[PDB]
Amino acid sequence: LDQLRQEAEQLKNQIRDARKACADATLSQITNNIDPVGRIQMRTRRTLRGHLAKIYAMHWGTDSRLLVSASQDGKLIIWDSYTTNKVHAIPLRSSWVMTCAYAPSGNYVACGGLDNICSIYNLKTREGNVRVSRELAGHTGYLSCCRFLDDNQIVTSSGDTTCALWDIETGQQTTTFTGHTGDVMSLSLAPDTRLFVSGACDASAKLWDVREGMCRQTFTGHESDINAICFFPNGNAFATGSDDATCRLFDLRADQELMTYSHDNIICGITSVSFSKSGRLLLAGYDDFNCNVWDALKADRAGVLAGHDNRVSCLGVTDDGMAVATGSWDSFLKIWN
Amino acid sequence: GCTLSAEDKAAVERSKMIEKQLQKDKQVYRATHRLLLLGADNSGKSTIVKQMRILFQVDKVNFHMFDVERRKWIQCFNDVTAIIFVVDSSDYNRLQEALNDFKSIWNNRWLRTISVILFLNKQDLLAEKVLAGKSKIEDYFPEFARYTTPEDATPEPGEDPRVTRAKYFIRDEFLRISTASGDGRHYCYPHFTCAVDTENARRIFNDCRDIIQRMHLRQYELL
Amino acid sequence: SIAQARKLVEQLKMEANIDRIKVSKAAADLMAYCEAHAKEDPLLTPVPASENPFR
Repeated sequence: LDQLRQEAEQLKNQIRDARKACADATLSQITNNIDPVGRIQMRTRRTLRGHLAKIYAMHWGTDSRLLVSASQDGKLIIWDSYTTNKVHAIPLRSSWVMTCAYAPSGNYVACGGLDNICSIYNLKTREGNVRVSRELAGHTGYLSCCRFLDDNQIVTSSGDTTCALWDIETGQQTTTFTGHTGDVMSLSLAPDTRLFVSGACDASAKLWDVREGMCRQTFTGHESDINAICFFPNGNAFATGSDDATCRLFDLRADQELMTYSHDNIICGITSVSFSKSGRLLLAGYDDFNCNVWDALKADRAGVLAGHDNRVSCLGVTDDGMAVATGSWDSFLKIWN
Repeated sequence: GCTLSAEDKAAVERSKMIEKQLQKDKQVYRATHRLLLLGADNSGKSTIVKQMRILFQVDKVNFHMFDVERRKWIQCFNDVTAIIFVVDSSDYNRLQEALNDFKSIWNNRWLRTISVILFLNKQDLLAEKVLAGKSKIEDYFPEFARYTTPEDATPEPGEDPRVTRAKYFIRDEFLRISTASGDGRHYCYPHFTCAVDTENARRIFNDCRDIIQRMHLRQYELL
Repeated sequence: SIAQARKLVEQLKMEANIDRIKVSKAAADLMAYCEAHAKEDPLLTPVPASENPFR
């Protein structure tokens, strides 16, 4: 065990020195030639209102017209931002849902939370009434985040420090991802649906692979729990948001952080992180009851989204990229643009 | 209605129907007291949940409990009406750990507003212990000998003065936490609890109503 | 937990065995992606009022 500790320490030292050798300069030091993005002016075009409690998580649909919102009242409403009209008001047996996800085909919606179960409600039914297609279960902790690779697979974070790749048709963990020393707060799937990142309460983020079931790379640096995580649009890099009031951009290829979005004025934990269509910006909702629109390549407050009185719990850019949406604990979900 | 929007008219009908059910569920939601049971493993929340399983709800006002491992989720919700912290005062050594847990619960800034409906549970077994000679609080909490039974702390007729001494020692060791942090935004109401007691439920309801009144007294600044 | 610790250690070995790259090329690729889809991105520059369906 002691020899294991020594070899682990020295091996981590080789990893750090390899990264240092690869770390010639910071992103800002290299891209200072780039002109500033400008003033990103956004306003509440529409406000989806009608929930009864805190809106924990949202997931924009592939259509970019229909968006799920999970709410502590025990609801999953599918809203139509193009018409403001609700389409389904899926009730919940468990009031505590901290993850909701929309399938890329648009046929199913996943919800999960303290119930320790990932319930896959069915949207398109012959009768027209939503019912549980499959109650994936087997974890011993709350499912913090879950996303769909396709219409038949789902990667779910959980509170047992283990991510899972559930199969909808059968219901068993085809592959299990362990190694975090704390609750896995968030995860995101790459656009190619082959790699995916996950950030946990262990102050650590990983690049878990769905094929070989191994942590391909381990990225660290945050000084608190990583509540949010995303990808660059190309899928080659990603950004994390911590309770440390910092968003850090880590690149898969470079195996180290590229830029740290943080500032003295901004002191509050990030709750959700997302990019824009082209990846120039970085949209991060914070605990200051607001959202900050940074520039990804410069770490500057390009803009501020204000209008939520409570914390911005969930954030999401449309799949095509038309507009961004913020759902708060105010029991309302605004559609910024 | 005019019904002139085709597929959009169907969408309008669906949205109106969904809004109707949203209001219908708002009727229930705005009247339900939501409560959480931070009972320790040895505390004895099993007795309370068994009593609730017997029959929760009082009169026409609804109640909804949750029960429950590190708590990254306790701070996520602040809409809980109150906390129900069962404590097994029968076990003296585990009692100190329960007291520390109550410190953590009461000093959590996220739940700063939230009051706690504390239960000293399984106190009859505490009486059975203390009437015997084995149970000695002087070993675990030595300050028991330094304690005096308060005439203000009204006892129950036909009770051993040493039983009352011990029981009141447990409760005011817990209430040192509440009185020390006299924030006013949240008050602790202790209640002696025992197994096979159908009365426990009503206490909660009583206590629950009390907190609500104080909240109103806070909104209208009367208190 | 000696066996599990050694499994963790070999996982660290697997993480170390990867072939890394220099930051400069990664930043160049990020920069190229940012300006490659600048026109397509409708949040950097607000789209025409009629073009935006959220009006």
